[PDB]
Amino acid sequence: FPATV
Amino acid sequence: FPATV
Amino acid sequence: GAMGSMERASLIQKAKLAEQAERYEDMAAFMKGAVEKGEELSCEERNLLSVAYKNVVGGQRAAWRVLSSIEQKSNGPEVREYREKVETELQGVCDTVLGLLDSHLIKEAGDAESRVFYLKMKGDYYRYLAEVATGDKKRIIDSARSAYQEAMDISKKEMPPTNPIRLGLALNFSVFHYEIANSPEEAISLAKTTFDEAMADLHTLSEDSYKDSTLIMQLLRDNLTLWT
Amino acid sequence: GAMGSMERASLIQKAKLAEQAERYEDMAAFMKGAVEKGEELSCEERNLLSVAYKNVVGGQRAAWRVLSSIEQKSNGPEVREYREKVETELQGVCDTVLGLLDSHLIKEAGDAESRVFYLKMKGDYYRYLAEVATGDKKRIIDSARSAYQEAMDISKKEMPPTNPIRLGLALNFSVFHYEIANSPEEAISLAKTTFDEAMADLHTLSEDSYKDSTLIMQLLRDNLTLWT
Ligand SMILES: N=C(N)c1cc(-c2ccccc2)c(CNC(=O)c2ccc3cc[nH]c3c2)s1
Ligand SMILES: N=C(N)c1cc(-c2ccccc2)c(CNC(=O)c2ccc3cc[nH]c3c2)s1
Ligand SMILES: N=C(N)c1cc(-c2ccccc2)c(CNC(=O)c2ccc3cc[nH]c3c2)s1
Ligand SMILES: N=C(N)c1cc(-c2ccccc2)c(CNC(=O)c2ccc3cc[nH]c3c2)s1
Ligand SMILES: [Cl-]
Ligand SMILES: [Cl-]
Ligand SMILES: [Mg+2]
Ligand SMILES: [Mg+2]
Ligand SMILES: [Mg+2]
Ligand SMILES: [Mg+2]
Ligand SMILES: [Mg+2]
Ligand SMILES: [Mg+2]
Repeated sequence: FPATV
Repeated sequence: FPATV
Repeated sequence: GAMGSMERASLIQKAKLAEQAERYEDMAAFMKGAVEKGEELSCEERNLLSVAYKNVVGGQRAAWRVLSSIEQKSNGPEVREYREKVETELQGVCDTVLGLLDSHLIKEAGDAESRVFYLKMKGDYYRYLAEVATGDKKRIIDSARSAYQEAMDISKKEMPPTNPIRLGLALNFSVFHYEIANSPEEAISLAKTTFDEAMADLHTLSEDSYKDSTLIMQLLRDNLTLWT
Repeated sequence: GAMGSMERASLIQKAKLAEQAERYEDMAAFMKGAVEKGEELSCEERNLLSVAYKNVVGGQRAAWRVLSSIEQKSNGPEVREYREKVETELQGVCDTVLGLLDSHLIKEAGDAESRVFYLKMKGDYYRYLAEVATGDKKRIIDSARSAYQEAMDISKKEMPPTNPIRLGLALNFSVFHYEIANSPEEAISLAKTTFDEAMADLHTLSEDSYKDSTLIMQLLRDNLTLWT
């Protein structure tokens, strides 16, 4: 899954 | 800490 | 509010202790109590609120994905029922955060920095709802996009392209485009433009600011590598 | 019992799903519900019960240790209050498990394999209570020792020295001696004797049994390396 902050 | 199961 | 009797400062202090103890449910409850005191949140406090709920909902999302995958393969009622239980708890956490934003963090956030922060959060929690929604889904998705886009518009007017809240907003909005809106070209274009505009502004940054900005820029690059 | 209306088999199935989703609180609640159906537990079900509560209480213990360390260094009321909150929740989980063992897993466990399993658990949860007790503490410690020792006596009469329940009992009792009873020589002597007696019996084991036994033997060795 892609990075989120 | 030591191992326990 | 079960936290109504605790001092605001004590709630913040206990949120910081819960973080160190990796007790993210406690941390979120403490920060919910702090928000419900009715005063605006400082930058550190907004970060504490965001970290707490991100960790809680992140755990729920990871579990939901495991259960959904098992449910899909199996296609008794138990897998569906248990996936539904986790889903309902996740939706409850999202509704709680959206409730805090609507009562009354967003309306009382006058500064661009705060308003962008909370609008990003609104987009994030609608995005998490959209992950589990099944039709209703369209309205949730458009609501996430509108919150993200309003935050983007404000951030472009009021923050430099290296600002870490602006960068994280763009990172998350790009993921929204890719994984929710089925718009991978928009996702890739946003991540690339955001990365390049930040790169061109790094020369203005102190050592501390440079560390913040390049950390998020690496996440943008990581996602672009995944997507291309 | 909030699980009273769910079928026993459905509770077991959902405990297995919660494990895969790393939802250990849910897993423990499902297994508590299964125990409360009043029927004996199979080996797999005992393992599910044990894994669920071990993970729940393990998280609480890790958090308690973080908070206790902060409290010690600081020597307002907040750190103490929050450590106390976590401590009380940990004690509540231990009391719940001990309640299940006393009502009525232990009394209904006729086979040595089951009785040893539950007596080991009784020792473990008294040990966790002893970790946080402050004087009361003596009675808890002696109670842990008595449960462990009864399990040891049964295990020696009724199980081979490679049996994984016997091995894990000895591993945990050794840790009890070292970290709770302040008896490091007893801890080291038990780990060593247990390791050597198991080593001498490995030749009797199938490939599957050999894997189980050597895994725990490595934990015994790991602890001996830590302690010598
Ligand atoms: N307790 C906390 N978790 C925080 C306290 C403050 C804070 C403290 C004092 C004043 C203002 C803000 C935070 C904002 N700072 C960060 O460094 C940060 C750094 C890296 C990443 C990567 C993803 N998100 C990140 C956030 S995070
Ligand atoms: N204008 C700015 N550039 C900042 C002002 C303050 C500030 C404001 C008031 C008091 C103290 C500090 C900042 C504190 N850092 C963050 O919030 C932050 C958030 C997310 C990430 C992700 C990687 N790094 C991060 C840093 S950044
Ligand atoms: N769902 C689960 N967690 C289990 C199901 C069964 C089971 C399943 C079917 C029949 C009987 C028992 C278990 C017992 N087996 C193990 O292999 C085991 C292996 C390694 C370690 C290391 C520490 N503890 C361990 C336990 S664990
Ligand atoms: N008599 C025996 N040697 C066993 C009989 C059964 C059994 C009984 C009934 C049905 C199916 C299997 C066993 C299943 N394994 C465990 O319980 C177990 C528990 C802990 C650990 C730690 C490392 N490995 C482990 C294995 S072991
Ligand atoms: Cl359920
Ligand atoms: Cl508290
Ligand atoms: Mg006050
Ligand atoms: Mg649903
Ligand atoms: Mg205001
Ligand atoms: Mg029935
Ligand atoms: Mg106490
Ligand atoms: Mg019986």
